Parts: sequence; structure tokens; C-alpha cells
Amino acid sequence: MSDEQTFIAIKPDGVQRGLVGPIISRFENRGFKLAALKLCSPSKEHLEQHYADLSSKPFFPGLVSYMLSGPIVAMVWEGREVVKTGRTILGATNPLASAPGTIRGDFAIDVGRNVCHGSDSVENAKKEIALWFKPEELQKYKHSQFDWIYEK
Amino acid sequence: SDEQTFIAIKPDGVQRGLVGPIISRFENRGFKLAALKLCSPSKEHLEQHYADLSSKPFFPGLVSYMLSGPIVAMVWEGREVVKTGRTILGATNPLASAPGTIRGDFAIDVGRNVCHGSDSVENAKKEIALWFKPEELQKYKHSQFDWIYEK
Amino acid sequence: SDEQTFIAIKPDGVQRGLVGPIISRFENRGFKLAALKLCSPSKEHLEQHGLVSYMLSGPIVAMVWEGREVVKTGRTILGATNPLASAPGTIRGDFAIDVGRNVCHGSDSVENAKKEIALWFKPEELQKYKHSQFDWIYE
Amino acid sequence: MSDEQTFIAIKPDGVQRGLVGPIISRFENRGFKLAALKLCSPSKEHLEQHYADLSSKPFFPGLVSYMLSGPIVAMVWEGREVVKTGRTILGATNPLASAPGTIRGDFAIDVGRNVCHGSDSVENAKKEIALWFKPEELQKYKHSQFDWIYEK
Amino acid sequence: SDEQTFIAIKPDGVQRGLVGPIISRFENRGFKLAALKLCSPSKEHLEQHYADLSSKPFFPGLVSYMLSGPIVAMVWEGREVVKTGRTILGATNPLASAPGTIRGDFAIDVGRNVCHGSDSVENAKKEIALWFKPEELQKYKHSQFDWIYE
Amino acid sequence: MSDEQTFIAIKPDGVQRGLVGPIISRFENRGFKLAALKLCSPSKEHLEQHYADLSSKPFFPGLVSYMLSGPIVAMVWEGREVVKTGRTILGATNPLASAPGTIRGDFAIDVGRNVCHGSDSVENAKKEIALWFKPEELQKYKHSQFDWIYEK
Repeated sequence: MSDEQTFIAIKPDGVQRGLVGPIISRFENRGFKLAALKLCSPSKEHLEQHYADLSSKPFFPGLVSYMLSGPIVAMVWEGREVVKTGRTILGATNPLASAPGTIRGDFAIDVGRNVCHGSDSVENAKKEIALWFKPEELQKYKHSQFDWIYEK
Repeated sequence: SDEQTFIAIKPDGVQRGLVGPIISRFENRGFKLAALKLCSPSKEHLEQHYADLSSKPFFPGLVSYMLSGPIVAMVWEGREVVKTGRTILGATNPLASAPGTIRGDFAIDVGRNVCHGSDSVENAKKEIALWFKPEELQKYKHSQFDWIYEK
Repeated sequence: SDEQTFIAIKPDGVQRGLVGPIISRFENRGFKLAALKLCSPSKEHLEQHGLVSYMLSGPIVAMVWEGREVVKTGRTILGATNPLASAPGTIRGDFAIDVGRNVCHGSDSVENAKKEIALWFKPEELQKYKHSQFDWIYE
Repeated sequence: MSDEQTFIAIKPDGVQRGLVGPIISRFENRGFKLAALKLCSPSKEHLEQHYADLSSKPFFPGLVSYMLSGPIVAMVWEGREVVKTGRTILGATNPLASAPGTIRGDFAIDVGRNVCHGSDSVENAKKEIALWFKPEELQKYKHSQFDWIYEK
Repeated sequence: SDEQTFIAIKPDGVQRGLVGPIISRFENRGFKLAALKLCSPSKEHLEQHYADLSSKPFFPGLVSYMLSGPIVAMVWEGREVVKTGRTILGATNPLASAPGTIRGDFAIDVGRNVCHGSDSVENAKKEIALWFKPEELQKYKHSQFDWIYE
Repeated sequence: MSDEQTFIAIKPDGVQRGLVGPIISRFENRGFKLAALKLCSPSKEHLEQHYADLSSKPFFPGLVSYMLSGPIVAMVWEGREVVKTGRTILGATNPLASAPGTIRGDFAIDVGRNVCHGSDSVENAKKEIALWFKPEELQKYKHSQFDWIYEK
């Protein structure tokens, strides 16, 4: 289905290195629809809930602490199989294992500075979308190019 | 420098897939993104925003077109950023705009001029207050501040 | 080599403003533009070649590209027939989502290319010139 | 007024230097509609009639032989004020008088290798379109983004 | 033709990752890259480069900022490249530069204007000899010369 | 470790096809530091010692003579795993085997015209760097965004 959504966050290093526009354009150019966008500085408790599936692991306080270093750009992109295609566009979580042409493959090196966060799954996406955005922040509109992007 | 300006990508800018390129122009120039959101403001909100045009005849047409899709509201910060933003955006009429500005590269009709930008410092302050709660403004130091600015 | 392939930008590619970027990827790689035209083919010019209902919904850009292994490399530049299976960095990997809106078509073989080329172009449309950078592109 | 047309040609130097894609992109990105497109090699008599208003100028014989030195991308672009806007996108006839961000300001040096031709008026544009294209080559269609490009 | 100019990417331009893009603007225009290096000139080298500004009160601050990080020095060759090199860079004060120019695209403060360009054919001759040895100046025919020039 | 180094050279076809800018951009954008850069025209004996392990093999006198046909942009790039990541950025030695998004898969066709040289290992990089560059041409400075690029 074409209304599938996914959560993308530009991490503090993505913002600080000036990669907002480029990252947005990779999703814009692919035909996905921008459903929500905001520059925010989430609470530690917010970030702890975001990564709660990693709360047991040793790098957790450092991950959360890193992610407070400055504002994050939170986005929802909408389209058919966008979560999986989002993951493909971002590249592998480890940038050194990413293909050139992907975001991390073009712009990143270290797993701890991998510029972007993408949902692992439709399941996680709905979870992460709900955490970072109120329903009113999700924009309901039809893509002007819908019928040229999708056949069904 | 701490000067701020208000840039909105209009519904045509969003629907024509220009959010990324518009943001890039400002990032590349050295300006700092202080606030960003995709919103769908109310009719009254856009009438407040365009109050200086309440008496004119295109005001109802303008307000309704601004109602026709999501808008990207942004605050950019830097020295002389409100005058320099107006230069990056180009002349209000895209056919009077130079190539290499946003409207010079992307727009044709003044009623589809893809971006809104504040016309003065004072008006930028009013528009930032109108579109953003103060907690939506982000306070951080740009990683390259001393490479961008001498003072 | 003067091997040729046939690349078409489908009407979704044209209507989505992808003519420029698609041409640049073949240009930057070192292939030679041998033929180019915006056309709206017949429904019969297309059955020797929702699918056909939409192959008529807009103009098509028809192209011949000349260079060594251009038919196999052309498929590589275009990417997998289904965009959701194609890599970022390919045309469909950067720009498309659905197979039925996969932006462009290219020949599947060197002999299908010759046949597709003779079908879309008259021999006078095929240009014969020497790429200005030929000797820097090939040995 | 929304369907004014103009004639843009990529000269043989533009073609040989790999500027076909980038030139077509400036017009595309601005919102103009590609109405006709072809790679062709016009005869000498063609080029002399195309440049008929400068047959008396000293450069005319070199102009024509250069215009014969390789294939040309001929195009028709359609939109409001497209002939005048297209002149501005192209930039001054002499590239050294041309602002960066125009085609000639970004890509050319010599007035005699200025990469592009564009018509100098609406009426002149109609004459050139009729000269280089048959009616059947001009595509008629609505641009998928018409209502976001124009208010009419 | 074959007139030469001196262009330098200042430390801010190098440190903000603008070396690729600046080079592309000259490359795309048709000018020929005659010489190129990333270097760190001495205080004395930089004071001589800016000699005609010993008088002014910003001179010592200028010199030290030009020492704050490596510099990419270049020679570009082509017809009127000195003047055209100046149009490409834009007004020395970026806020006076037009979008489309390097300073109008990338820069804000005149003290952080990412690029130096010779103000003159004569001064370009000086600056080129100052920054490069003869062995570093490459002489070769641009592969596209006849398509770039009449 | 983040001060690893690799040797990358833009071959004469690369320089002559106007790829100096785009190539440097690929590495800049990834977050690697440019440590040395020079346009040079090496001697034949210099180039012979560069390929000394292919002195016998038949490629040599043709490979050497082609590497002499025009000037070369020598570079050193610095970063974590930069020698292996540089090879990934360049693409396969045969451009027809490299994926789009790499340098050779975007710009090249012939293996004897693959626009770019990159060392095959950390050790060969050290050797190749010492061969092409004088120690004082290696610049020692801290990347302005080192802490946003690396978690070290």
C-alpha cells in the first residue's frame, strides 16, 4: 500500500554538517511524500524511550548523551514500501559497510556519527512516528505527482 | 551574529519537491537553521501573517492558495540574514529574478513564487513570533561558526 | 566501440522533470548521444515494441547511446526493472518506486537494441560524429 | 500567455562538451515544459536561413561552419514569458558579460563558442520553431504540475 | 587565451569542504587548471602576498587568519581568466556578491570570504611566481580547447 | 584509527575530462580530510617505481606512457579506514564492473581509462605517499568537524 509511512531523523551530526537539504532531497527525488518535518531538541527521557529497545546494552547512556548534543530533524516520509526503501537509501547502519550512493555511504564514516536514523520496520516506524509527532503534525495531503509515481 | 529571518516554503514549493534544494541554499551559505516545521496553518493564521494586505484585492486569493497545501516554516539565523535571505530568494516576481536565486531557478509566476521571506528585521521578528512558539526555536552554536564569521 | 543501445524516458520520467538528470548520467559516464527525440508514438508503433494506456499518457524521449558495452552498462545505469529492487545511484534507484512507473526503458540485449532503434528512428536521425573526448574515454 | 513557446538550441560545442543534460535541467527546474526535442544535423542552407539577419556581418561565415561542426540539440520550451525568461537563463551573447548562474555564465568563455542559441523575441521564436520543427514534432500535453507553476 | 590567474581557497574554504565545488566552477567554465597544491605558506610568504596592504590596520589579523589552516593555491588558464575569475568569485564582501558566485553561494563575512583572486593580470603574474616554482606550472593543451575557443 | 592515509591520484583522462572537482567532492563529502594535493607531471622513472610490481607484466610500457600523456592530481586522504573506503569510493578497477555511485561507475568505461588510481593497501599507501609527496607537503591540521565525523 501507498500510504505506508516511515520515520527518519537527521542526527545532530547530520544537522551540524549541513546535510539537511541533501537528505531531504534524496527522499523527495525518489517520489516519497513529506508527511511531517520538525527541528527539535528532545528530552533525555524522550531519547531514552526512543532507544528503549537498547536500554540494556552498554553503549546506551553514551548514545543518548550523544543525541542531546544539538537539535535533530524529525521526518515522516510516506509511500509504498518506504520503510524498506528508506533503509536502502540510508545505507547500512555502519557507514563503512554502506554503498556509495546511499546517505551514509556518501557522507558518513563512524557508526556513532552516522548522520541519520531510520526505522527498522513498519512496526518500529509506527512506534517512532507516534513518539516524535502529534497526529496534528502529520499532514494529510495528496502528492501532486501521485498518479505519475504510482500505478495503483 | 544573532539576526533571524522567517522563510516559508509555500505550498507550490513543497508540492514541487523543492524543500531540499531551498534548505541547501541556506545551509551552504553559512546560515544556521534555528527552526523548521511542516505545518498546515489555519485561515486566520494566514490572515494575521498577511495583515499588511488585508485591504488589497488579491488578499482572499492569496490566503486560499496558501491554504491549498502544507507549508514549510523555517527560521534561519546569521549576520544580515534577513537582507541576505531576500537576495537568495530573489525578486518577489520570479520573472524579475536572476538565475542562481531560488525564484530565479525554480519559479515563473508571482502567485507561485515558491517561497515567502520577511521583508525587514522587525517584520521577521513578528513573523517568527507568529509561526513558532519560543520552544521551537533551537539554541545551538554552529559547528563552523569561527570559519563562517570573523567576529 | 560503436555499439548502440536504445534508452527511452517514459512519460512519468518526462512529466516528473527527469529528462535532464537521466541524460546527464549517460553523458557523464562517457557514452555518446547518437539520437534524441521527444515523441508521442502510435499505439501500433508500440505493439511491435494499464501499461499501454499509460505509455500514451504523455511524450516519450527516445535516445540512442553509443559506446563500448553500452547495452549492458545502460541496464546497469538504469537499474533493476523494479525500482524497489534497484540500488541508490541508479536512475530508478534514485527516482522511481513502482515498476509500472519505472521512469525509463532500455533494450535488454544488443540485437534487441538494433531492432528497437530501427523501429523508433529513421537512419537519418542517427547522428555520426566522433566524441570529442573519445581518446580520453577509450584506449 | 501560459503557452508562449521559445526555441533553444544547444550548439555543437554544448553537445560535444556534455552539457545536454545540465542545460535541459535549468529549463525543467524553472517550470518550463519541453514541447519539442531532437538531436539533428541541419544543412548549411538551413543554418544560413536560421541566421539570415546576420548574413551581412563579418562573423557570419565562421558562425555557420562552426554550427556545422557537429550535431545540435534543438528544443522548444513552453511557458509564460518563456522567450524572455529563456534569454535570461541563457545569459548575455558574450559569456564574459554573463552572470554566473546563467548557462553561458557557468559554462562558456567565447562569444563564438557560447554553447547555446535562444530566440530574441516571441515573433522571432515562432519563426525559428517553424523553421526547425514540423508541426508533428511539437508535443501537445498538459504539464503535470501546471496548477502549482501558474496561477493563470 | 592562455592568460593566467591566481586563485586560492582560503583556510575557511578548505575547512568547510568547499575545495571540490570551487574547482568545479572553474573547470565547468572551460578554464584550464595550470597549477594546484594544498600548502601552508610562511608568515613571510603571506605578508609578501598581501604586501600592498601593510599600511592598513587589518593586515596583521589578515595574515594570522591566513595561517590558521592549509590553503589550496591554484593557477587557472584561459582567455580573460583574470577578470572572469573575479566575476566567478563575486564581490570581495560576500553580502555584495550575487547568488551564482562563489562568495554569493558560500560565504557571509568579508573576513571569511573563502577565496582569494588576483585583482589584475599584472598582479596575477606576481602572485603566480610567488606561490609556485616553474616546475609546478603545467603546460599542456586542454583536451577541449577547440570547442571552448573560436 | 582516524589518522590512516591513502594515496589517490586522478589519472590524465580524469584531469582532462574535467573530473577534478567532482572527484575531490566525493571524498570531502564523506568526511575524509585532504592531507596533500598537487597537480604534477611525473617523470617516467617516477611512474615506473610507482608501478614497480608490474614492471615485468605486459601492461607496463603502455600503462606508463599513458600516465605520461597529461598532468596528474596526486592526493592523500585521511580518515578511519580511508584506504579501504577509498577503494570502495573509486569502484572496481574495471569501470564496467563498478556500481553507479562510485567514481568509475559514474564516470568511466575502459579499464585503461579508469580516471583514478588508489593504493591497494595501508602498506602500499604509505609507500606510495612517500614516493609522490615530500614530507612537508603532507599537511598536519585538525579537521574543523572531526568530533562530528568521528566518535574516536
